[PDB]
Amino acid sequence: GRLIYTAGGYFRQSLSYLEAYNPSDGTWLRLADLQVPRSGLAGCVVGGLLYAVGGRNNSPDGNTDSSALDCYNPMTNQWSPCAPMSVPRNRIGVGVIDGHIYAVGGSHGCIHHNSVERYEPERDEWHLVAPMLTRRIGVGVAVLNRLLYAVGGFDGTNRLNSAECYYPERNEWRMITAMNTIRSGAGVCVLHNCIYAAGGYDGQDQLNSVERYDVETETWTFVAPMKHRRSALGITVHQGRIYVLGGYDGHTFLDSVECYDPDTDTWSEVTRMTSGRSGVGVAVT
Amino acid sequence: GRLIYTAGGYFRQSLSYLEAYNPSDGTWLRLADLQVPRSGLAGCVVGGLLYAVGGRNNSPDGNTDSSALDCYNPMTNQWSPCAPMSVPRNRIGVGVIDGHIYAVGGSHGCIHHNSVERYEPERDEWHLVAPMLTRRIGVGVAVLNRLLYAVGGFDGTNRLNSAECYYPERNEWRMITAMNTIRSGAGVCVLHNCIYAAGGYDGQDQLNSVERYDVETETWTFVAPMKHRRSALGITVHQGRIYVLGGYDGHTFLDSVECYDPDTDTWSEVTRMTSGRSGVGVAVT
Amino acid sequence: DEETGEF
Ligand SMILES: [Cl-]
Ligand SMILES: [Cl-]
Ligand code: NA
Ligand code: NA
Repeated sequence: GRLIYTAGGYFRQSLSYLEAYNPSDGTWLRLADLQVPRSGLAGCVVGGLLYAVGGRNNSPDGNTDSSALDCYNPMTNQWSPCAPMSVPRNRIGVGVIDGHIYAVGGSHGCIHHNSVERYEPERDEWHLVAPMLTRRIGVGVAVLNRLLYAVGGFDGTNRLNSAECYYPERNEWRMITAMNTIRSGAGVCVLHNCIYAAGGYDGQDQLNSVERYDVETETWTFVAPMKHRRSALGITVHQGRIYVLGGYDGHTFLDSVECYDPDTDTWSEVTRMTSGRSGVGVAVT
Repeated sequence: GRLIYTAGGYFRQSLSYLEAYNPSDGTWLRLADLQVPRSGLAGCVVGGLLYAVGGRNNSPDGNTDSSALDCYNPMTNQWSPCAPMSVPRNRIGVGVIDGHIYAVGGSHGCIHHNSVERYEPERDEWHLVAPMLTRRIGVGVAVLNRLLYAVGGFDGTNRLNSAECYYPERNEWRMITAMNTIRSGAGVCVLHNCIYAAGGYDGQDQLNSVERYDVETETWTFVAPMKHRRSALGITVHQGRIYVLGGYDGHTFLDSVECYDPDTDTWSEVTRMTSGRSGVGVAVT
Repeated sequence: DEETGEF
């Protein structure tokens, strides 16, 4: 019986919440708070532990982007600090390959990283890999065919529709067909053999459009849009459907949770979150 | 009858408001919104039009610095854009001489500008002039004796108390006497024949001290402090009084307007703004 | 954020 975790986020202030939705029984769990509040972090599950990577702490005491790597054991309900990254990364993107955590891009102050680094949970160590072709913050990361895909983002001057692809054996990045829309802070995930990009911000409006990538076709076709425009939404896949959680619609911080069914190319509202928020980290156990 | 315009500002995000206060009859008018919201923009009035200069658009999902010059016509209640400056300038300071707008310093990403440039409204054109000796953002600017004074600010590393001064005919800068207090984010104006520096931030706390400079003597000397500590405030001069509007006091964003009568060297709370905020642009027509 | 309070 598996769970969708949601960590941190933002509403008026960076948030501490760790809550967990049960897609079967439809219930929400209140688990141990994070120790530092954070928006724009990303989450992943490797080894039955949950990891919360980077982000930012907007408190009324000040700003500070995080290089933290925080690690939640769900049998003990306890967060413990693991080794921090080389560099704070707000609006970070994360993807796991072979139980190794790739921290892609993100921002530190004024700096917009193209640095990438890979955490080894075994040794509790972070090391850099080949930095990507484009500075990217607000990047969506998906893993498909043992390859790491960095979709869209913001480079410090423009928002992006370019995507690029990391080859871990080879340690190099090559560019791929760009998206139809430019999206910073979209939700990017893998479903079937497709890289999906839902939502985001193009320096202007929020987005409700959704496109998927097809490595055979090498094109980015559009699919059904979401009910709600969401930037800085949290995304994950569970039992053959995409789940998007909260975000900013330009006006309010959504508590809505939508579920995309690829069989019928439709979205539907499943349960809402307890409080609206944006910039959450999301993983499935 | 002359009005005190306030444009833009920031509370939770950068804002689009243009509101005017009538100091004689005590009423607030809500005028046409700015097309693009900004905070840390600068305001001035030249030949009947009101101009909004520079700033940054801090949205929950992204910041972008403005290079824009925006032009409000009180008789049409219409904004419309004018030729933009050579670079974006957040936490800009601005002063007018002979009907030409001088844009001094401010930030653009990691750049803390020392460049300054001069807009000729007859030609809708900007040209650069000699840069300051110091990178300054959150600068205060005032015109006195057909010279441009640039007071305090932040140079990317140190908050300043230094002040320098520009000679339009000669096109050169000169440092002048430094202030008693370090002041980044102060309000700066001239009233009678002195330059006042009100509030700001010194590296530890927001201030309420007001010190004033005197070309005769060539010294800064304090006067009555404000009731409320404030930094990133708006400032202008009307009849024979200083008016400070708004700001961040370390805890909340002020709606307080304070008026300074120098005949009596006392400040009083005149009106409050329709909602608290920081980083407005302010001008009088 | 300490001179302007922004995030
Ligand atoms: Cl620049
Ligand atoms: Cl700022
Ligand atoms: Na300011
Ligand atoms: Na500052």
